[PDB]
Amino acid sequence: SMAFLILVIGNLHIPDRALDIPPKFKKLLSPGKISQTLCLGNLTDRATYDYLRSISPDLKIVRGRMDVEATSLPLMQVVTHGSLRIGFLEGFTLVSEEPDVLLAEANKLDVDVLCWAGGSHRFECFEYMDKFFVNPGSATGAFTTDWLAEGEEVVPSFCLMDVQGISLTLYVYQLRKDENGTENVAVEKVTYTKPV
Repeated sequence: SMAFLILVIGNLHIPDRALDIPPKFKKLLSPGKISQTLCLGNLTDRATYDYLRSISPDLKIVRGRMDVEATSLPLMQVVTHGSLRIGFLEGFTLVSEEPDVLLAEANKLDVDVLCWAGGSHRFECFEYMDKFFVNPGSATGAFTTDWLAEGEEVVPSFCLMDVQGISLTLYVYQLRKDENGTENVAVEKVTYTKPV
């Protein structure tokens, strides 16, 4: 009955880009499932901070470029779970088509798993050079200033991670909108195992 999931969340941009975390996501982040929250920055306001604090007993936050009066937030953070070191930062200009730049940040923090909050607000993950890279997207679906494909809009998302030993299971939660305004939570699972 122990909480066992790590919430990875970021790029909320409340209130300047978005007003709220979607109610369908708040339902999923109810008390007692999440053991730790990694927040990758850009909250930005106090109400949003207080809400994230309420999700879990262990909130670890890094500073985003829009968290302007946030001197008490570190620019990077590293948590250890099982045999894995998990580092994170806002890293808003990091991109997966330049994976060596992400790798250099992972080697700098010296971690197995690197989470970053790329400014494109697209969820993605990939494995590279025996490491795992995770961008949770924007949990509010905040607009991006990056280049979107023609019919593309930002998809609200966050991730939950289950770490056991050298293995990490990642669940991504996306609020996908249909052509008719309807929407639904869509879940996908990804697995990473650190090579021996």
